[PDB]
Order: sequence, then C-alpha cells, then structure tokens
Amino acid sequence: HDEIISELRELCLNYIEQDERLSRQKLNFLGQREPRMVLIEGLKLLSRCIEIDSADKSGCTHNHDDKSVETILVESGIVCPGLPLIIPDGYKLIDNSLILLECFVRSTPASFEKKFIEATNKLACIREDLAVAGVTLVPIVDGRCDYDNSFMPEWANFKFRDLLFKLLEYSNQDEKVFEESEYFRLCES
Amino acid sequence: HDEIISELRELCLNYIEQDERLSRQKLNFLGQREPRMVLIEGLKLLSRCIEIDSADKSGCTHNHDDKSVETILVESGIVCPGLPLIIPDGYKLIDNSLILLECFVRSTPASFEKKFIEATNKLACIREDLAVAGVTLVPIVDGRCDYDNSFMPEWANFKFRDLLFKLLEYSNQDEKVFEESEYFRLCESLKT
Ligand SMILES: [Cl-]
Ligand code: NA
Repeated sequence: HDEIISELRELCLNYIEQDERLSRQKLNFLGQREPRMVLIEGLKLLSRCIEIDSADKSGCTHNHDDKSVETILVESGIVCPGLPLIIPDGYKLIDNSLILLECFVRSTPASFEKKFIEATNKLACIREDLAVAGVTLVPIVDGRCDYDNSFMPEWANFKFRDLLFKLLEYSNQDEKVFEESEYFRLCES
Repeated sequence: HDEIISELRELCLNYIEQDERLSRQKLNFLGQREPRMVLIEGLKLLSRCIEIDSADKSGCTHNHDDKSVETILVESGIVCPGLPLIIPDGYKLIDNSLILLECFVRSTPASFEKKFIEATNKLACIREDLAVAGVTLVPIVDGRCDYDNSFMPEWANFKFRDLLFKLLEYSNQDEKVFEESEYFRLCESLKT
C-alpha cells in the first residue's frame, strides 16, 4: 500500500501539468497518508483536472472555491431571491449574461444521455428566476466519455486510475471484513 | 541525505501555513529528489514566505508572476513610455498612487544598510517618470535581519534551516568527491 501511495505521489508531481488552479488539490492529495484519504483526494484531483479542462474549453472561469450561483451574482452586485443551491463547475458573468457550466463523465451512452438531461434540467430550473433579476442564463452542459484531460498524458491518467483502484480494493477488503459487523450488531439486539 | 529530504518534506507539508500563494513553490520543492535541487528550491520556498509576508505587512499585493512596473500600470490602463525593467516584490495601485515594495534579508548591519540604499535608489529612479504620467510613487523598502515570517512557526523555520544546512554540507562534499573524478576534468576542460 505504501508503494502505491508513493507511485501516485510521483505521477502527481511529475506527470500532472503545473497549472496554478491544480496546486491546492495536488497539495491536499500529497498531504494524505491514509489509503482511503489518498483515494478520495486522488478522485477529487482527477475530477479537478476534468472540470478545469471543461471550463477552458467552454470559455469560462473554473469554480475554484465552489461558490454557488447566488454567491457568484452577489459578488458582481446582483440581488437574487429564493434560488436553489447550484454550484457550477464553471461560470462567467459577461454584461447581462451568466454562463454556467456543468460537466460530467459517463462510460455508457444510456448513462451519458440520462446525465445530460439531468444536468440540462438542473441549470434550466433557475432560468426564469435569473431573468427577473435582469440576468440571461447561458447554460452549458459538457458531457465527456472518458476521464482524459490536457493536464495529464493518457498513460499517466490510466496508471493514476489503476493505482487508485488497487488502493480501493485494499479499502473494500475492510468493508468485506464486516462479517464481524453482523456479530457486534447482534451483540446489541 | 534521503532522511533529511524526508524531514524537510514533512515540515513543508505540516508546518508551512496553507496559503495558496505558497502552493506552487511548495510543489516545486516537494518534487525535487536531488540534494542540490532540494536545497535551491528550499531556499526559494523560504524566500517566497518572506516576500509574501512582506507584501501582507506592507498592505499590498505580492508580485506572484514577477510582472514589471510597466506591465503593472498597463493592466490598470496607464500608459508609460521610458521605464527601466523593475520587478517589485509587491505592488498596489490605489487611486493615483503606486505602492512598490522591495524586501530583503541581510545578516550583517554593513550588508543591511548597503542593500537598503540599493533598493531605495532602485525604486527612486522611476519617481519622475511615473509622475510625468500622473502616478505618485509610494516606494517601500522592507529590510529584515532574519528569516522570520508568519507562515512558519519559529521552531519549524529554525529546523527547516538546520536541515537545509545539513543538506548543503552533504551536497558540497559530493561536489568534492565529484571534483576528484575524471568527468570533472572533462567538465573543467569544457571551453569551447
Ligand atoms: Cl535580495
Ligand atoms: Na531582493
């Protein structure tokens, strides 16, 4: 397990592009010593790569600090009442128009379309609410089929995922050990 | 030497404050495996701590991407022709006033005063040039005697320096071992 963590460390430092927007998540990842924490922070790191890549391709700002739509508008001096908690992956307030980005990765066409319609409807629910406040919603849904991005070579991305999986099977092993769970739950009843 | 590198990595990750302006240099430091590179990146890391600390204490923005005075003014919509290439450690354009920061660390009073006068004169040379363009220079020279900064506890700063020194000692002894080799003869006889 320590060898896996060490391998994931070197891939992070040597094969993840030195973009400033990835720095914080790289450090969070590198600070983890516990296998399940390395796994979570590793998944979050790979996700940030994709989100940043999607923001760049969509011509908008990556939602670095996970601000909500309400927070985004407030900072630009726009008052918006009773709007759902939507945290976009990207955004850009340009003139009267608010670009909102939602990206995802789905491996099957069935799950891809289902998620595209969910993401489309999620952004669409705030259209009329924003228009009352004089804001024109520009909703972008970026659907992807793979976990590839411009910050990592294809082999490195694959190897990072292969190592995270090896780390997950060591964690799912502990989840299966919960044959002991049935005993202590029965020790209460 | 691998134990020293490991100790320095631990101090970097656990005892250097998680300020995002330090993130890039922390990663550059953490990526180094060669003792001489760990040392250089370690010194640069300690220097960024001081520069950022100096900018915070001086009430201005740390010059993260090493922009020039001309570049700083241009971004705020100010046209300025003849201007020497001056890259401050910090800056702030507020109103019609341009705050420019220069910080340093000197260990002896003689070197401290000499560097204070150099830094003062460096910023002063663009005073009239900036005024001829409507902007009032607010030049700040922040001289320091030690490496104390708000991003590291005193003990951690001390231990980081103590470990970097042990690395300097090892790395210059490997230079001595290398200087006895024949590759160093091909290295010195390299001019060409
Ligand atoms: Cl200096
Ligand atoms: Na200096």
